[PDB]
Amino acid sequence: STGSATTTPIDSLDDAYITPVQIGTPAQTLNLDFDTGSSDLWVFSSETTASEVDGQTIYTPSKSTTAKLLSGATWSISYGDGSSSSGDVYTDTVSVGGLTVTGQAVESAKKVSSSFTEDSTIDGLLGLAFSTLNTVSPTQQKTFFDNAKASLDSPVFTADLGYHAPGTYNFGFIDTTAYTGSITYTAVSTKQGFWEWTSTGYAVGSGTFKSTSIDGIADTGTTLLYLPATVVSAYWAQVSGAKSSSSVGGYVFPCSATLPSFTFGVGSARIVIPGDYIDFGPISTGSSSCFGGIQSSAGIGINIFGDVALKAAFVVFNGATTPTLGFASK
Ligand SMILES: NCCN1CCOCC1
Repeated sequence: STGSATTTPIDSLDDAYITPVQIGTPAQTLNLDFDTGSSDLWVFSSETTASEVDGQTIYTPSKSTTAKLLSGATWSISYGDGSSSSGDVYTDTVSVGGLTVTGQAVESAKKVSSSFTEDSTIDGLLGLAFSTLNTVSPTQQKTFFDNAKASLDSPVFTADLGYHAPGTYNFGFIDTTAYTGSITYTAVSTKQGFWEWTSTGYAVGSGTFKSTSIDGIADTGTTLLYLPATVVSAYWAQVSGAKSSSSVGGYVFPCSATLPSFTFGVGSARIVIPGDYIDFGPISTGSSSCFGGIQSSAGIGINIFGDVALKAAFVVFNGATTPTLGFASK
């Protein structure tokens, strides 16, 4: 079997992408953020603290004939950005673009931090990292992808994110019409529970390619590209007037400047991120300082290939016995 769903940016900056998901019987459609950096399927619900809901569509397990409370099961998660959520757990039927999984753990949020409340366009997250990162206690639960694996034509899912435009998440197949040239595959380490891989280097604009190992994760749930301080300094040195600002919490550049492209290595292949993709607009309304899409990972502890990098490529998340990541130009 296969699944295919459209993902659309939540705003004009591509801060996040939402994908419609059908939960329960009869179906309740929620727009979830597909996250390859986490492994919990959690949704805003009829149980969430009333004051912590601001415009989101809630999942109501009482109106679902296939919903079953997983007795005693609880979950709590904290993301790298200081945001968090927690609650109880249900099992229910979940479908993504025609691909159905019965008995999927659907984590019902009782408490959400303010970061989630203020994003009225995001009804929850669909974790696509490895199931070893799932926070359900005392019995760990499997991701949607792990549960669908047996039924899928091929154990793969593809991410094809648009730049200021809709994109696609495909499950169980590779669309040969969605990319150009060849797919270069690279090894994945699952030791930390992420889609961790090693990039073979970088180039800033039309400069020479620097061969160096950059270990990082393919994370659809992170907006920006977070790279080592050495790389990020070499990039922003090519932008006139760019500087690192402690007040803003990162690199800012004069909005009138034109940004060079950024190339990252995948084996012997090269993925070119256009300079426009690195522009994240004014730091505040009316400001002439703009926020950069390439930031230092020095304070995070891990390099992240977020939406900025992923949206420049067709990305294959191969969940075979030996998992691999594939990249093609599009
Ligand atoms: N809390 C606001 C941060 N969010 C995170 C997800 O994308 C949009 C912006």
